[PDB]
Amino acid sequence: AMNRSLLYPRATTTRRLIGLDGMWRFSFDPESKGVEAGWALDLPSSLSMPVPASFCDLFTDKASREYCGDFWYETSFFVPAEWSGWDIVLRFGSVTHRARVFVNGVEVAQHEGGFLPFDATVTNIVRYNQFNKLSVLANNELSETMLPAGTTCTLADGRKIAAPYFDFYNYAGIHRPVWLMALPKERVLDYSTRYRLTETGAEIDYTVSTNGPHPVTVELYDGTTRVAESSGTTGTLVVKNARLWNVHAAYLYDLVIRIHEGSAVVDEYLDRIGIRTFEIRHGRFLLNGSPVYLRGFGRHEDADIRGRGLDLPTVKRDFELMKWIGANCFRTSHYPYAEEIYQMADEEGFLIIDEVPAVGFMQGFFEKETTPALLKNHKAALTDMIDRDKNHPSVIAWSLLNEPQCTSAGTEEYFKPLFELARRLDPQKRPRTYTVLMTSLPDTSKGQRFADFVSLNRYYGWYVLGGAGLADAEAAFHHEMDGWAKVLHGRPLIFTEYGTDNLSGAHKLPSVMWSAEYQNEYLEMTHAVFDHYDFVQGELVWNFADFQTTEGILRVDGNKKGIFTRQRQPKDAAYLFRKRWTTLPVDFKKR
Amino acid sequence: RGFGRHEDADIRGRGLDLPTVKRDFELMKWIGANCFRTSHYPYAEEIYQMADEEGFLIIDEVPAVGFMQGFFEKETTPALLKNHKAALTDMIDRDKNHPSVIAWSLLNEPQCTSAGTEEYFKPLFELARRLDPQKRPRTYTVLMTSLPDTSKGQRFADFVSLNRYYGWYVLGGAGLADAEAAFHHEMDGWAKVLHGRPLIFTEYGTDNLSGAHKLPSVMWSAEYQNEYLEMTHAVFDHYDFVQGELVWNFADFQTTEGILRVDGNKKGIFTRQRQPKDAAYLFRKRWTTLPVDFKKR
Amino acid sequence: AMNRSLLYPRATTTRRLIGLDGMWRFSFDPESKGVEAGWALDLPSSLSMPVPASFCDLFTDKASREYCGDFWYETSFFVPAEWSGWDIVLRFGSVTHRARVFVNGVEVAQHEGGFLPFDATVTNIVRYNQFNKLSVLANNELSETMLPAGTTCTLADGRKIAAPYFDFYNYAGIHRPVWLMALPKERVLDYSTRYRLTETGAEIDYTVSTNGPHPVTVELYDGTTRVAESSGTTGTLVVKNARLWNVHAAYLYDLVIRIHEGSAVVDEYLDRIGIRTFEIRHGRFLLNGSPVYLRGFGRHEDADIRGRGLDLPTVKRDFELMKWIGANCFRTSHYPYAEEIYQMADEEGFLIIDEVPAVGFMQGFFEKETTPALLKNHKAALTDMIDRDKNHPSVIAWSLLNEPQCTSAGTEEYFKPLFELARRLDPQKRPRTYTVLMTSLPDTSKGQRFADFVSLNRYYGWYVLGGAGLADAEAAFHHEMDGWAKVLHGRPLIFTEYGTDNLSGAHKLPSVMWSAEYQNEYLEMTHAVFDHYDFVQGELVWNFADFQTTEGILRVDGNKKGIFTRQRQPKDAAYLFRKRWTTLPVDFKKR
Ligand SMILES: [Mg+2]
Ligand SMILES: [Mg+2]
Ligand SMILES: [Mg+2]
Ligand SMILES: [Mg+2]
Repeated sequence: AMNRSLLYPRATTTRRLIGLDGMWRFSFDPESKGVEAGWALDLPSSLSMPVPASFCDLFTDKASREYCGDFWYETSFFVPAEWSGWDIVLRFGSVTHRARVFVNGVEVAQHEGGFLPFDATVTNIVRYNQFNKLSVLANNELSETMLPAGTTCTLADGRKIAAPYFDFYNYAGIHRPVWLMALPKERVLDYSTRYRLTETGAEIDYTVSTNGPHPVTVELYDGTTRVAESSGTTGTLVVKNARLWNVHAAYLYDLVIRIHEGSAVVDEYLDRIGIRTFEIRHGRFLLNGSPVYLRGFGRHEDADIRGRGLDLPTVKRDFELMKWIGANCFRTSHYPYAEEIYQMADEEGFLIIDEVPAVGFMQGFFEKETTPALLKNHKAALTDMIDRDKNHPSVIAWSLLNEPQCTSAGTEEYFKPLFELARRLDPQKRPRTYTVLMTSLPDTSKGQRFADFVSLNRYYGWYVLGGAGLADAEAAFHHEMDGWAKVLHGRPLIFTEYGTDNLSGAHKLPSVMWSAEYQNEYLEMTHAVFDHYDFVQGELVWNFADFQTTEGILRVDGNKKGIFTRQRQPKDAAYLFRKRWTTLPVDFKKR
Repeated sequence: RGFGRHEDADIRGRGLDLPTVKRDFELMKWIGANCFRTSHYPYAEEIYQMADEEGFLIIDEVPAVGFMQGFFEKETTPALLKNHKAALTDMIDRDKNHPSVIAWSLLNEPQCTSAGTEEYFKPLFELARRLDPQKRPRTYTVLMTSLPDTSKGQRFADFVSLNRYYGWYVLGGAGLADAEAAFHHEMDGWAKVLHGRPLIFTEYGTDNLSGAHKLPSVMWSAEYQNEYLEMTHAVFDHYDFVQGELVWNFADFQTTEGILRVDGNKKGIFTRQRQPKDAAYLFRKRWTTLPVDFKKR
Repeated sequence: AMNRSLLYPRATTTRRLIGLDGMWRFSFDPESKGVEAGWALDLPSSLSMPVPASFCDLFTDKASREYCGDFWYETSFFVPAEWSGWDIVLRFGSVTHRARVFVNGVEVAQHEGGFLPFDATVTNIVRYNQFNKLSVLANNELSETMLPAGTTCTLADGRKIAAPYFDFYNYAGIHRPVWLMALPKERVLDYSTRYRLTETGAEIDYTVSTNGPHPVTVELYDGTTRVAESSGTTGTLVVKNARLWNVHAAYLYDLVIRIHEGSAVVDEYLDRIGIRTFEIRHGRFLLNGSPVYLRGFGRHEDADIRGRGLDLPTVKRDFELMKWIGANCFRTSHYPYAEEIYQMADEEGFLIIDEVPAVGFMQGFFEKETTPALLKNHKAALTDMIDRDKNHPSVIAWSLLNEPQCTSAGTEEYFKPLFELARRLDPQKRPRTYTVLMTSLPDTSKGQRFADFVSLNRYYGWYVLGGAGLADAEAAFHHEMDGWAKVLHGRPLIFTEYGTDNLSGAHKLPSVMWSAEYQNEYLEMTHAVFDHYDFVQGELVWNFADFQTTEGILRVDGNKKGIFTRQRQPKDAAYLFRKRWTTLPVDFKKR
């Protein structure tokens, strides 16, 4: 509340850190009776459930996989006697979609939104040198006032079912690491950085926010050598001969933030930062003053068995694959990802477009009576995403919506405060975008004028004019691009989705839609369109890997537009992209 | 019990291939089928000759498919009817002496709610009666949008043939029990309009790829297909007037390109290379267990 | 050393516990220069590596996947000031295959064997309220004196390659959770339990081993109710109306072991135990005095991406699948598994045959000059496995070797002390077995007479007499079984391997080897043989899931005898087993 902080939890001189991941207890609550019946004190019946994971794909029955409603997680944690006098705080990386947290039966936090972190202060609720009960009442129902948007339906037997307005499966559960922290009562809550390159090195302007009056120092280490230091909650770190963070050539420095009372250290926060500038100038993405042509993926937090659960082996493999294929960029479609993925991007020198879960916004959608409530949740998600992610060198842009009905009346009243908030929140003033639906054209989109660069999701040759008529698709595509050329007025345009479903091993000569041949033919046509226009400055293909969707006749066990399989092996299209992306120079498409 | 078929195989399109024909009959004997429909066109004579020798029942179908203002109000309808009459005449003249041929299907999924349906159907069903010395029963297959109370064509049929996809095209997915209740709802309507006539199913099924397994099921998996078939057959088995099940389709076959078609149609009980999918074992156990005179009336 | 303890690490009244899993640093050391060059103080170059995982399948290049030799893991851990006076101990669930551990550059532990835990005491090496460097020098080379056995070879360019004598891939790395512990200097090191059923309940005879003189109490809780208590390092817990642990009907009690100095608690250990008896009598496996026909799997610690890394979501899914299919039993082929898998078996009521990595033992193998060294490592592994696992209610038997060349001269001299050790180590005197190679026949096996029950790995109809001649395989199989009937003398026999490689979706009518049809035909024939003989008391099929092997023309991307795919979905054979295993009564095969 007053001590809100989205800093990644750290063990430091002054902070203790204990992970609570593991096997928890779990119970569905179909009659929504748990609070009144006393389930926060003990679950009457339960089953074992690993945390972090989505719960859905662990079961063998469909009613549990598709369960929609209230469900409970429960575990126990020990608070050492020697933590007395510290603040005792629980961190949830995320709980999907909303959560009420109880410790020893007393409610200590509430959170809305399934993809961003929140804390629960339990200093005066825990018993010291004893075990404590942690109960989480979570809910995964969908509505038109949340991110992501959808509805729920009732089946014949009375079970609730989720009905998303979005393509991906409604995975819920506790997807990210949970932490038990001991923190000084006076502590760092936040910090910000801005970067500037100079003739002899670089400068970092910083702020630090603490919840108290005691002085702050900030130091920057390159290994064991201190390269900069500064007193005060605001200041500048001067880094002579700064080693800059670059695409596929990351360099990170160690940041030490301390609060002092006299000669004692009252709090210490530790992080790693990269020295880099990023901005649009002259219709180009400039990284450290040099243009970068973006190439990479829309992704998902999705894998076999675990749903959206964080899995560091999968994360490592995914980066090894993105390095192998020559990607330099990905978008966090369609929700902020676990912090650990950005940390790895920070180390591997990957560029991230950070996206809030504003997907499914499709009378027009923005005329609904419920729009003010939706906007409130959208602003909160945006605020939390930018506060959590603003110091990652990898994060270079914000995507504020995915495929909204931006031809709807009321679009401008909705977009204007959102894009203003994104400008205000970001000390680095990184470019803002949103991805454009196929039904929003250059001349009808009410939202495109707000974007600092335009992001298109286009499927000319799949959803539109697919099949034997690939050349009709190409001409329709060129037709629309001529429109975008007229409305862009210098702005870069990138593609954030395109591709075709194709199964590993489906070969046909000549091609049919769903075959490897068709995908390769579609990609070659699509890239020829891209390459025709000087303003196209990035291609992010849909999707890095096959991922799970709701059931439907259009979805052959989920979405099959992966460049890799869900098991993280290449499909034939991975070799097309590898040759292209490693052949295109980093500054492809002079403007 | 049996199949809607196609004259379709790898490489040759609809070309006649006696080895494929022999294999297909060996498969239909193995699975316990006794019947198939020549969807959606008369087949090569050699297939009827083999049915004659293997003791299979054939519903013989003219290529009156794609008839979907209403379709039967078009100015071009008189010309269409002329070609339809000629095809019907030639089909019945060619096939009338096959012992295997026991029924005529005059249209596949026409828009039989269209105005002008009766003016179109009446002379066709009369011609089929006149042409056949054996006066074998006449049918046509009913589109999913033609309901017991709205179909203008069903009253002409000697037995009703339904193409139904409750749980695939309509109410598919986690909601399989909603599909079952909607299906029972429509069947209660058919019970009211049939007036003693047999009803058979001439299409039903789900696309599923060989080897796609998932627990619990998703549409396109072997599990889903088996779950859908068990639900569907429980509906069939509930009604004394359901006197036949011909599933779609004997084998995976080629369609035009589209996002809905994973290299053609994948509702085959066998692959296009003529090997069983998991559903072939469900049908084999069922069809060889049901007595020949199942469903006393 | 003197404080050796294989107890699972626990947070208690007196013990602190901090997990160290996460992203570590990692470096190959192909020239084996790291110790002399100072890598324990810092790795000169490194890459990020998730722990726990095998390292091999994260990379995109084969030289790294197949790397054989020395490799380094490195991380940092913080020791709080307020841990001063506690013992500071690192626990490694496992390091594969051997490890040298350094803290702040000083060597603090050495361990041989890749599948069992070890500790490193670092009390006097760490800096307090500071960060500390943890470096692990690991090695994955194979030899004929280790478990599992193999050799290494040198390729043309000089790279070492592993050449296993075993089928499974030589996954190495840090496969299991790593822990930082604060423990009282006087503490529980071990405890043992034996169970006895009475007319009014049950009795548990216990021992407790501490490294000091202060008194011990032991308590047993059912929820918040204490149901038994006892003073002394030996004693009996009397549990009136004991709720017994049963197959698919587990019941666990909470065990509290405390050391006291006066009225202060100096140490507390916490565990969960199940009250059950298990023994062979009258040629039957008796669980709580009732016979159980064993059905289930040989398994592997194997999954996509992570190699043998522990993954609790995969573990949960695997148990959900084993419950769905009707299994009641599995063998930990071919090495002890992560403790967490036994803990889940304890909760789901599954029976485990616990197996030491004595695989690849195939002049005869037991005439080699190196046999005394091999036996030494085998005894150590056996000792550690039984000490680690003896208190799991799920663990009901010990498998001492997998497919040794037990026709070799010297077999008896090797087997006799091993089976004697297994008897001595186990307070519960659970039955001992080993799995019999296909070339070891009833009349030629020198080892079978040592087994309390015989375990056969048989492939009649796959490796031997496969194809159109399935009926020749059946008669050869009956022929050998008539031999086993003559040598068993009342002992149960179980099958611990059988099956055929078959790809998901490979259908052929009529069957060919590798098709679903063939697998079903082979299983039906095989089970008809099983069902013919009253002494066959268990079937554990090979294998639960497709798993990775070394490359070869016989291995279509690993081993394809899985009843489930590697992604944990059923193949057609899963439905055959589900119908059979849920139809057979629990006490099938009266004797
Ligand atoms: Mg999506
Ligand atoms: Mg400082
Ligand atoms: Mg093996
Ligand atoms: Mg006690």
